[PDB]
Amino acid sequence: PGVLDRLYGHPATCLAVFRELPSLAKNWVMRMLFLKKEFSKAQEESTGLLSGLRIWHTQLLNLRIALLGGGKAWSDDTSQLGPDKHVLHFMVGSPSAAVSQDLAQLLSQAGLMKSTEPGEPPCITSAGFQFLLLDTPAQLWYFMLQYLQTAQSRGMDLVEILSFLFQLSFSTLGKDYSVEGMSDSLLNFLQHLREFGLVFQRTDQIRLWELERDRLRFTEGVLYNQFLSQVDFELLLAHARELGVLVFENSAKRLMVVTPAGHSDVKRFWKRQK
Amino acid sequence: MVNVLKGVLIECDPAMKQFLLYLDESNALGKKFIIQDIDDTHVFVIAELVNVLQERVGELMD
Amino acid sequence: EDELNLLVIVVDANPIWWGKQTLSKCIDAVMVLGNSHLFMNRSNKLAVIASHIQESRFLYPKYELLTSANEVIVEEIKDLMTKSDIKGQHTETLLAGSLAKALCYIHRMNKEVKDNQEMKSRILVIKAAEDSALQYMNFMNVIFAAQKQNILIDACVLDSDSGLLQQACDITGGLYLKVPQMPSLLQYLLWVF
Repeated sequence: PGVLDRLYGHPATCLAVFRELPSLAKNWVMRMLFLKKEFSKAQEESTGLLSGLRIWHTQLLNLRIALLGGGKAWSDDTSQLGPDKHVLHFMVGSPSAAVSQDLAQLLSQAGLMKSTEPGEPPCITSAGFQFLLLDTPAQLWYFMLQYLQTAQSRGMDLVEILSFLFQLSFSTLGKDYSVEGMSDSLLNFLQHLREFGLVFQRTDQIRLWELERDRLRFTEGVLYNQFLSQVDFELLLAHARELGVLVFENSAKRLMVVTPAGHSDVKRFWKRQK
Repeated sequence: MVNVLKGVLIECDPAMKQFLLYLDESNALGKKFIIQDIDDTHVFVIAELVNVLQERVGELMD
Repeated sequence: EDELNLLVIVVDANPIWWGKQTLSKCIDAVMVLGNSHLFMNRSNKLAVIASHIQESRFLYPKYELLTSANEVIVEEIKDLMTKSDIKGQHTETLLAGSLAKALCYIHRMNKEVKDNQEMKSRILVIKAAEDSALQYMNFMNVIFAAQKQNILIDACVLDSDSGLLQQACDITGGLYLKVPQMPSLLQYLLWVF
């Protein structure tokens, strides 16, 4: 038995050491998971703690029954911890952790209903700026939150959950963009929403890659420069386009050169100062 | 030497097609407006608005 | 689920567990594994036996029973902990005795089942200990009985070298795994067999 604390301790040490900057923790946290855990964990640094927090509920899947209840007891502590903590990485961690607690079915629907965390997932879900990576964990959280409710008879949360409706504008966007990944996430939300509350609610192709190539054909949108007063001002203005990488052409015997539209302004500024 | 600037579009066509555009420029109705000048054999200073037409016409033409 | 399945788990009690440092965790993991096994099918049953240094003893004898199983196991093991046969006071364990008990139970369950249809059974040994020459005849007797019965004997060696058990799996057509990383015990039980 004595061995147990020592062995697992070493991995606790490793996670502690490279805790701060990246995402080292995930693999190590899993190992740590198996071997008042939550109470003790709380003191430790947040990141990684959350990682351990995330995976442990997952890992549960007799004594097991005891474990779940024990976890249920300090679901609040993690919840208090989850908020307050609230990068994309962190954000991913907070919802992933929340999602995980949700599938466990330990979380109290009430309490969850009125909490900042639920607002935060739809907030990121609404904003166009969020990246695909944040999106998938946000989406998963929502799905899991709804999954958690297997009733809705008594679940205030399945009200706030309605916040999915807000998402449609976001789905319109996303659709406008060719962001398939985002759209798929939306559909999962919808499908899951319906699922919970459904009861309550009422060769040949060779010419096709050629036809694609017919839609691409070149020219560039461009400023030409002429009637340059002496050769030094062509060569300065030319070298200062070439380092900007927006020379389309040059001919020093013409004293004439061409810049594409995106560096017209850096040239207009250099022409004014020097 | 920053004497003069002219927004234009620079076409970097091949030594085969370029003369075709020139031909497009002349012997055409409502045209001859198209090419500002031939900077190189490969490149021409042309159009702007005309570019859509030049490309399309080339497409339609053999 | 059509076929009734009895999985007998023999747990080697030897104080080698001290080297393990822990028994408590081992039990928790085994319990999780059992619960899963029982949950998979209605027809699954489990029997648990302890092979201790001095003798073999029955810890327990369906999934509905699991709560009962958990209590019975925790209590039974604690009783076992006694000082005699302490540490490597006795290197070996009475596997032969445990296997004999297991085959008796399987036989009895089988007869009842015989009234009905066929039963499938397999024996799993969690082995901490070492084998000994004196042990050879007794252990082999049980092993061969199992092979004839066509009852596979799987073994998970957390530590130590029980060659006889390795041989037992080969003859029996069972599976033998020497576990690197004993803490991964749960994975081995689920995954390995």
